[PDB]
Amino acid sequence: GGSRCTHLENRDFVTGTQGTTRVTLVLELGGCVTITAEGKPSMDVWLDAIYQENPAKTREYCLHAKLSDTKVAARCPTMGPATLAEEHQGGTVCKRDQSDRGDGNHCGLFGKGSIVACVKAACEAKKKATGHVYDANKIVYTVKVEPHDYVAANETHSGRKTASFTISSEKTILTMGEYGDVSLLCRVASGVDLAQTVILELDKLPTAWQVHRDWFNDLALPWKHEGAQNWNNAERLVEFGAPHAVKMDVYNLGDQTGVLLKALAGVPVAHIEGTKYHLKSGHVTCEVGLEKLKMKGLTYTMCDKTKFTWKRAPTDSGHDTVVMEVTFSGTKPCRIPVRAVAHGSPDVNVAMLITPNPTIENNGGGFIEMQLPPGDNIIYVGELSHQWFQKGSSIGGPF
Amino acid sequence: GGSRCTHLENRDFVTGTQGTTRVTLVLELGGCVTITAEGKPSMDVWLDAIYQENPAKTREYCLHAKLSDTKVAARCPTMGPATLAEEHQGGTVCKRDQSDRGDGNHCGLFGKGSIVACVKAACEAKKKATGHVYDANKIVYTVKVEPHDYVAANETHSGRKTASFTISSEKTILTMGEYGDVSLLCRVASGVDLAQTVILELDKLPTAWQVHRDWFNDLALPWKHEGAQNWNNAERLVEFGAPHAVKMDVYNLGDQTGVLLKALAGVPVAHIEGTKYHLKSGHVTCEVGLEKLKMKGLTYTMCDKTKFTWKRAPTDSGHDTVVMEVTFSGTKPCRIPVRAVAHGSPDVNVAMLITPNPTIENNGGGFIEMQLPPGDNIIYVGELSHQWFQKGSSIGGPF
Amino acid sequence: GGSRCTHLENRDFVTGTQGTTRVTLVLELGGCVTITAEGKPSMDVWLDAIYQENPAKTREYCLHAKLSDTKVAARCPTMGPATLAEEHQGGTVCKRDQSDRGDGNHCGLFGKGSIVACVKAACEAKKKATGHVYDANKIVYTVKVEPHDYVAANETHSGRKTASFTISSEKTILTMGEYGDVSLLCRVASGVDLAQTVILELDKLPTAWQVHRDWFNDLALPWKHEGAQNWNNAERLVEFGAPHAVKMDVYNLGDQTGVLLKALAGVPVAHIEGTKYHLKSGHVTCEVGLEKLKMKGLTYTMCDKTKFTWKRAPTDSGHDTVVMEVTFSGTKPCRIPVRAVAHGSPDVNVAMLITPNPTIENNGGGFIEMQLPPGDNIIYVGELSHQWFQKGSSIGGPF
Amino acid sequence: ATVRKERDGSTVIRAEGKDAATQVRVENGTCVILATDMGSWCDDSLSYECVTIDQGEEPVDVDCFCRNVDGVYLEYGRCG
Amino acid sequence: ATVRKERDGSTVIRAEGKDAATQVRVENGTCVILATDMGSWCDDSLSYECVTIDQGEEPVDVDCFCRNVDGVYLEYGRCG
Amino acid sequence: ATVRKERDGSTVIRAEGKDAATQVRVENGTCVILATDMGSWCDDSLSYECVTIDQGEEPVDVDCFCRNVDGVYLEYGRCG
Repeated sequence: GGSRCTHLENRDFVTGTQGTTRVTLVLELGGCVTITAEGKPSMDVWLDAIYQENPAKTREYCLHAKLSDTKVAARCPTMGPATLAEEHQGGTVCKRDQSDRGDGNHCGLFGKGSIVACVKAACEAKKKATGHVYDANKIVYTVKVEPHDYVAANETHSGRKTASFTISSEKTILTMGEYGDVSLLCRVASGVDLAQTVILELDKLPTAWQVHRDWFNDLALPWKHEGAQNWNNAERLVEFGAPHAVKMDVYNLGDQTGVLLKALAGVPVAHIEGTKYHLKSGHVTCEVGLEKLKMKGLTYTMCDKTKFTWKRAPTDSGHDTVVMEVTFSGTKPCRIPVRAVAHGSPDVNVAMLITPNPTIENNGGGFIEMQLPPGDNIIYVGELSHQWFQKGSSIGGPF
Repeated sequence: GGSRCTHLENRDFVTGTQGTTRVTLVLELGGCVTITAEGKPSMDVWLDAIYQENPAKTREYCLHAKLSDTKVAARCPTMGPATLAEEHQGGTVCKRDQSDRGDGNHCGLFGKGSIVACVKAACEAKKKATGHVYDANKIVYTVKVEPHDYVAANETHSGRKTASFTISSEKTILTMGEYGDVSLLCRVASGVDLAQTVILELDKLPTAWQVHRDWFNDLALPWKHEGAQNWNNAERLVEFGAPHAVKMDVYNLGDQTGVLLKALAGVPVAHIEGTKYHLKSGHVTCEVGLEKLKMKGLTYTMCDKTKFTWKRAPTDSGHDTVVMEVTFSGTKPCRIPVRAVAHGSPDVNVAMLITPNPTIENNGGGFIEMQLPPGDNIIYVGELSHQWFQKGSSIGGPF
Repeated sequence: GGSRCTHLENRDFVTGTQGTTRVTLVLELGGCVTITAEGKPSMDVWLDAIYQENPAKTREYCLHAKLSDTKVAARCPTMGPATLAEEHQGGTVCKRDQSDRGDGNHCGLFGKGSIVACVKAACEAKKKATGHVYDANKIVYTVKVEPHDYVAANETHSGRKTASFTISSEKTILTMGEYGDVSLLCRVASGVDLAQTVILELDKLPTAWQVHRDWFNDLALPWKHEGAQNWNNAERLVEFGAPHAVKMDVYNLGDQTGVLLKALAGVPVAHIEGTKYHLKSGHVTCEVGLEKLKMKGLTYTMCDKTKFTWKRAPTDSGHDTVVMEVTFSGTKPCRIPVRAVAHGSPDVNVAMLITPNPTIENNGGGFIEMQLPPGDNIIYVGELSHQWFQKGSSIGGPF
Repeated sequence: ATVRKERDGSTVIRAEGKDAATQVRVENGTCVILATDMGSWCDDSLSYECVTIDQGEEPVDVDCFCRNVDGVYLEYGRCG
Repeated sequence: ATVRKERDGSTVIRAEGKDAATQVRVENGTCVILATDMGSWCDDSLSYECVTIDQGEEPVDVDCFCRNVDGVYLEYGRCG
Repeated sequence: ATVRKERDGSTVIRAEGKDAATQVRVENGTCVILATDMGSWCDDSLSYECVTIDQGEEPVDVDCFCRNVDGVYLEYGRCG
């Protein structure tokens, strides 16, 4: 088996005079809570997924330019200026210079003549760095509730109830079988600052990343929008040669996918399940309204501080948070005594836990996710300790 | 008459041992809730308006350039470079080229001479595409409470109490007459992702739109800021001609208001009431604190699934949500059984309701507002169904 | 002494049938609340600090360019184009023009020759306008609770408990001595719209400011990123001279720190405590879960409307809010009757209070912080009045 | 067409659409206007040099030329 | 190399890497190709003028020149 | 002013404000400095060519000229 589901505490709910019970739940991504009533079967409530189905395409950058139909026009020093039809056309890069002219290139007077070279600038197939922006109100927070048996893939779980939430959508009523009609009011909260977030995706090893807004907008590469035929700032990959009598060569600066991947090393990888653009960080704080029932609350005792060992040493989660796993040898179940101090002051708690109630359960438990301030810090799990260095906030590598 | 006001359910409130009652309300824009106490008159609580009074001017784009005082300066091939006073002046577009010179234009030596043409670039009257950015903390959420009679325009409603809220301002105490002192704690939530929002307004048919941040910043038009005299990137509407002996003509690229309106087709229209910049989407979740009273709660029964018909078929609201109206022939009042499934899986609810409690009331009711995932979906109102195709997230048309 | 701490009201908490007490607190920055239980000592709960430890460097602007190793290359009118190694090098500004050539500069044919001048463009020491972007989820909201005595600097306060919160981290359990285990669920809310916020900092009188995103990104100055060696758009401070036979001089446009400071006049000053980037505006709304105790609630009576005088007249706080101090001559303690009306309608309350419960306490009290709509408004503190003109939303001065 | 002495040493001719393919007398010499893109006077106006060509010299790539009079310019509005 | 009359009055020569340092007959005259940066025909192609130089005139700073034939251009793909 | 042979074939003269309107001997010839925008040596330095003008040829639009010595350049700091 192995269930992380945390039993409901007495402090989390209040029973009114008129028989109404207001159960307050903190549901992180993957985090489960067991709610039980006197005589009614145990129900597991959890936040299943945080995602946005196919978000808007902001900017698409060209990594490798597709140059075609290059034309060079030139005239004698006494004759008029050299002109091309591509100069007043879209998706073309043109350069105007002066070429040395004489009798060797058939011109009556020795001097400088007008020369212009134009090339149709486009993008090579499967060589685009597309960007995606999240719409805060469009992100779905799937909350699922099932009884505390295994059922096949095609068949559905008996008693399973699905309730999706957003910033705009907050209240829904569920017919939770034995519990009757329950009012679910789930407050949505993202674990990623969506405002300063862009999903950099390459045409189909990682091919999608969660990059910063400021890093993305300042990429020195030709860009365009979803629907546009031509490329803006196409000269970023076009290099013109020296102007000869009637010839002016055009050079491609080459592929920039390798230059991009080097700067994208260490950048948090984006999670795309088909069309669903998932966010691996975030939570949902719900307030369940129950009627005509007595709630069964189980308050936790503190775990033995001396009986703790590291199952998995504190490491980076991959979304600016710290993850750790602990092994407890004492009596189960209990509440994990977890805190942290910044190197210098050992009396002020600096731990900002993502896990609302870290507990050692009868079956499983022991997973702790937390936020720590930058610099050298010491994480304490009772008597058990570990030094962690949190890296400072960054937008990305230089380009 | 016709009131949409939904009666308070037993699940929404809890009565304490010390006599305190905590009533939890979900108030969407236009959405009303009726709160009643034993012996006290019924009170209608609703969110009246979501707006920001005259937000900050970000960027102002020029649609039609006002060209004036064009000057052309030229010198012989042996003489020094041609100079103009406007070259080192603000709000001017200058181009440097080579002109063919000889005896026909009075120059001792046949060759190429220096030529420069300068034009004072400004904007034509009533031809500006001004942008406005919302300050999340400055948006007012007006909450009004009145007794459940008609009063004149100049005269005020007896018993009406107004309470405005923001992200910063959350707690206020109202002297709700018969109910005494009530503590209102309203949590503010926008229905629009303000971070990726710009209000594109034209000088005074729609003249204001709610455009995306990324679409607005990448507009290929000359721009400036509120207070600046000169225009940045003014060459975007200025086209210089071929360089003749002493003449170089300047051409205006014309009006771009028509090009903008074509790209703005289908874009959600902005709502401006004088100086108030309204947001037609959003809600406010309040927690009312009452003392020395017994609350009257009326729990709803489910409506008859077979007795439903479409008053107004599911359509786009105009702010990325789906609106629908239903007609019920059975017994009133009741709670609307509304759900939705994505084409493929008919067991998972994909409906994300904006309306917290859709109900068929004695007088009115039957309005349902909801969020749906992109693609082909089927909306269910009991037995009554309708297929809806939600369009994918977009920033706007190409420019 | 002088304590602003506001005693807990009966409306703010509810005692359940099973003995659980849910205390709801509104904690603004600096704002304190006194929570007391029957037989247990009084505890002062307050929001100590709102900050982010060293946020990400977005863009760094150069105010004074450091020009070095200027090289000029020129060739005769019949000879090939003039080339320099610095043209295809990073962090260099190059200009190509035509120079008058003849026998006086040793050239066989009279005409126009190719000339190119290159300069290594960098930034002068301590002359950078660095920008910082806040990560909404990384901002720490320090909540402290101590008993209602003075202790030394090195020694710690007996009974003091620290609990830090973010958008991601919301639930923590505190062992509040006599009160036992208390569940703290603090909802984080910023007083600044972080999405449209950039911290403009100069190299070490104010040296740090809270500027708007749109104002910062449109600064006409050479820019680069944290880690980059070269400067983008370096030509913004480089002015090339007239092209002579073999010489082309380069001019520096000078220091722009004085031009920046003039535009930064009136802009809200940023608060940096070493590495902590503080936000002087914001609040935290908590829901304390208590067990096995009886809560002592003290409900306030309204202050005498006629007995009010201004201690400090309404003025700008320095973070888009209005601050005021009042003196009360009547009986203490009581709740301040404070409201506001916009010039025209004297029946609609336009006051949006930052202070959740303004009260005249036995010792101190009388501080009122509020948000007001733009235009002429009249603030009322009972019978006592004052006219205030709130300025419209702005991004900053012109550059 | 109006002939006037500006703030500079230059002599400025302010002409309109009616002055196209006409001759105007400037000081001790004569000036010929051949500009076809002319119109009524307004803010949107183009100003350039009227080349002082020598004895019997034919004009090449120019729409304004003068004889016996030096330092002469032409200005016209394009609102017609 | 293929000789053809385009939509314009110009005569276009489509050459490849094999046509480097070779001579092609165009109408009543002859054209010489000296371009070294040649290759197989594709979308990425460069097109320029083949200067019609007079009797006994030596070519200066050009890789394509023609005799007795006017208005002649050269095009080649760079996919080799 | 200091005369030196660089990494290239060019002969470089490093002069200051005192070297304005003075003559320096370079190899078998002589070099004349007329630059007025000179100063003390620093990072902010301008470098250009000193044109080798023929027998009795007068200098036109140049502040540095040399006689009997070819491939000669001048460099000076602008920190004065």
